Amino acid sequence: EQKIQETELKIRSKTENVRRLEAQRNALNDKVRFI
Amino acid sequence: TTAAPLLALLRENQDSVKTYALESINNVVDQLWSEISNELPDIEALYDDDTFSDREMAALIASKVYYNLGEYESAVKYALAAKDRFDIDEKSQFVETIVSKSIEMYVQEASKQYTKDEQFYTKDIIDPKLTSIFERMIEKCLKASELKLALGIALEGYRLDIIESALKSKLDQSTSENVKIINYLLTLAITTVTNSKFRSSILRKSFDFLMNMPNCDYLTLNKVVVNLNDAGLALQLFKKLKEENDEGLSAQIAFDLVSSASQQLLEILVTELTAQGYDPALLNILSGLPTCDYYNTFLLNNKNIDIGLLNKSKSSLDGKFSLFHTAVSVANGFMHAGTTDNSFIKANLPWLGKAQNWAKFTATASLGVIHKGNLLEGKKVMAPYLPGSRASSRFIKGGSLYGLGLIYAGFGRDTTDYLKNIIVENSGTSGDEDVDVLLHGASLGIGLAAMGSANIEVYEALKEVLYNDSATSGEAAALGMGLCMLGTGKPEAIHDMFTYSQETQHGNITRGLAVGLALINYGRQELADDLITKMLASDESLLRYGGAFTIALAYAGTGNNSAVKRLLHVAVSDSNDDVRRAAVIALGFVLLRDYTTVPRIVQLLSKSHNAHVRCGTAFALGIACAGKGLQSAIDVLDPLTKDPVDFVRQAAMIALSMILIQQTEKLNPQVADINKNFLSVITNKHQEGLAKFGACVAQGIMNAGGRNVTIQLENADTGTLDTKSVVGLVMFSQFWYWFPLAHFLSLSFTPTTVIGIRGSDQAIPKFQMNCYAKEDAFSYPRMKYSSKPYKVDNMTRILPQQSRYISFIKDDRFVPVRKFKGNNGVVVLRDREPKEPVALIETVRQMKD
Amino acid sequence: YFKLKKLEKEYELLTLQEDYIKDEQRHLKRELKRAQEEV
Repeated sequence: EQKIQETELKIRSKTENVRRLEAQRNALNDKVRFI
Repeated sequence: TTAAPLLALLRENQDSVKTYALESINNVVDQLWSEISNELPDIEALYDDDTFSDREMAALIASKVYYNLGEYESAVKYALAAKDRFDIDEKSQFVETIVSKSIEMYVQEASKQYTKDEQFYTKDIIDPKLTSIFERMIEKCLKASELKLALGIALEGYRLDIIESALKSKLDQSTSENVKIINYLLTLAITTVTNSKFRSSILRKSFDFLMNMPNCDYLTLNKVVVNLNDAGLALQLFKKLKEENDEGLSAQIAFDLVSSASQQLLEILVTELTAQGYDPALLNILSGLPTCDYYNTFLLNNKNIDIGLLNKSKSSLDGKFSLFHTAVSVANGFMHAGTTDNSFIKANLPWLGKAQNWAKFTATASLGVIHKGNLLEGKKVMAPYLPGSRASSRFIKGGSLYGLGLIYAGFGRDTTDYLKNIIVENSGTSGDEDVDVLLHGASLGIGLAAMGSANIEVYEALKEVLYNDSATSGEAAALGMGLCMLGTGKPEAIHDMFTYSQETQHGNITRGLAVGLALINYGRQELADDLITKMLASDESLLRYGGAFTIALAYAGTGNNSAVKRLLHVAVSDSNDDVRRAAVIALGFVLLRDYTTVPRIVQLLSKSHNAHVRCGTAFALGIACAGKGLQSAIDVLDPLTKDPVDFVRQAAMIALSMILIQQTEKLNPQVADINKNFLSVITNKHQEGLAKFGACVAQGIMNAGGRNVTIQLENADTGTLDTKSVVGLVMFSQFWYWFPLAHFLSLSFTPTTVIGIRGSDQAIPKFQMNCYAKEDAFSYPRMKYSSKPYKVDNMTRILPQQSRYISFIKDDRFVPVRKFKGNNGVVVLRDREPKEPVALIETVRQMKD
Repeated sequence: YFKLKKLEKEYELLTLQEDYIKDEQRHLKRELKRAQEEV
């Protein structure tokens, strides 16, 4: 059962990479509301 | 002890001394490996030496070096080099990683060589070093009585020997163990196995185990026939019903197969079944007669339209052309759907006369949604407007032939010969505009009647209409041919209809051809990529519109990341708002399986500078979330309700109407804000025109079928993608571009009822359950698990979601089987003591037969 | 057994959002072109 758990740990690591999308989306919405 | 001097002494003579030298090394292989690694090349060089007989013990040393070095691929090779010292049963972190690494590399080669040969697991096509550990790991899991890792890896390994051989030894035949085993094999392999041929054999091999029918699960065998679409397995189910005689078990199989099967499989269940013998009680069941009878009668018993709130909506104004009259007519036709109530057309004179010429189509086609399900008097409703009786005009006459298409769809073999004769009369030419209107409703009616069945006569009759380049019926001919080509279809018709789109450039034609080219490819997945590439490479706006729906229908069901990358790049790079709207709507059809991630994607697309992008994501959110959970999608559609754009608020109200069905009475707290906006937006003149026009249908969808019917798409009852439900939702995407298509939505409305009927014929009795249920059916628009019984759980309306806690009382003449099977269309529970009074009440279903 | 099914279901979000953050940068470049027209 460790093969699924160790593979799932990568999803938690890539979860913090999703956080980079919120920084770009909020910066993009500031340009959309400006125009 | 120290392996450093011993490894350098392996270049001398007396190989018998080398045997004793390797004995003391095996202790430090996990310790000094970081040091002696300088002598590692001398270990590998001896393996290829023919005079070196110690390679059995030497393979264990090198297996623990390269592994700790960080190379997982090398640890598999040196471990299986000897095929002796390696012990898979030994429990350690060294062996378990090598096993998991060999399986990971085995799945990559299994998804490739499977195309050339399916027997590769019995042959040398794969190097046995991959299959050596893979075979020993499965045998170790079988001895540990663990079916989670054994069956899960078997689906990834693409080996038919594991599931077939191991299941025979694990048979516990209660007899509920073999049902869950296949359920674990069916659920996982869909999201795991990427080849439709491998999962086709898994369902086929599992049929031979349950073929004896020892009171096993028929729903498991029914999903095999529906997915494979095999005529032999469908007939084989009734072959066993002749040996073992059960009236309850044979019935539930018949009601289930008729709904999920296409038109091609119904011929095997009727025509082919008659030649080999059948059951006189089960013959009419497979013909779809009781299916339509249940939907019409269950809605008539409990029916609340609440016309008080509707009177204030349709009395606001007589202007705004038909957009106001179409909104109230299409919405009201949903409330009476299946109940056969003409009170909107009959009892109210003025609202019919205020309509325009083409507006009379909605008033006439509204009865098609209302009377849908009537196979007897459905023609008498349109009788005055049928050809030969003339009509008030020729614009309204065309809607009568379309009203027969909504009611008789799939049953319209009788009307198929009747509707095509009108097309031939008008196939020559047209001198007036209303002449094509009569041909428009005729081509759409025959397309629905022949929907699901391939007919060369309908394809050739509508092909001559396309040659005339009609600006009205041109789309009707394309939509009619696409419904006959559903499924695999005709490969020749793919390039022929695609050529006519490039030769003839027309808005109402090419757009209909683009949708027609999407319908001809259904479930083909990569087989339709040839047509998708031609649409993406072309810069035409209409060809890019149909490209998304072509991806939507073929890639629906099981999700695919390849279809996501296609729909994402088109909705961004392309500047066409209509194409961006089609790309975001097409994404919902692929996501129908997982409704939890649908709102998260919409939230990313909820903020944009384009209105059509936000309008497309609005309705696409309600497609998958209609009959599913995750009520938080309402808050996603809240900012779209405040959008000053007119058509965005229209699609937002419709999307809210789909999710909020049966969500009232302390289920969803947002039901109070949506009920106020019904009368508020219509009466207020400060809102948008299309905003109040969409709020009419929004109030009509929640009240459709008298608060009863719900939108069910990709559920556990059907087992696969509903053909009639997915096509109707595509037509709604086109509203004010040509003329509202919302009449096609009636295919997705089904009532929610729980009743046992009998074990032989139609009954519809009246009894009581008294099990835990939420309060829904007794909560109608006005002017925690407590194990507490409800008022009446029999029939009524309630909700399919929270009904899972409803049990079945055994104190009556019936008996529970599935412990709330929860299938509203099939119903017909088991009767342990027939020929006893059920307090039966004969319904009006005889009028629908 | 839900750990095996939900494992591959999470990669669909990582697949879309990987190319979706790149589309926001392409949109940001289009907003800069529109910003030059505003001046």
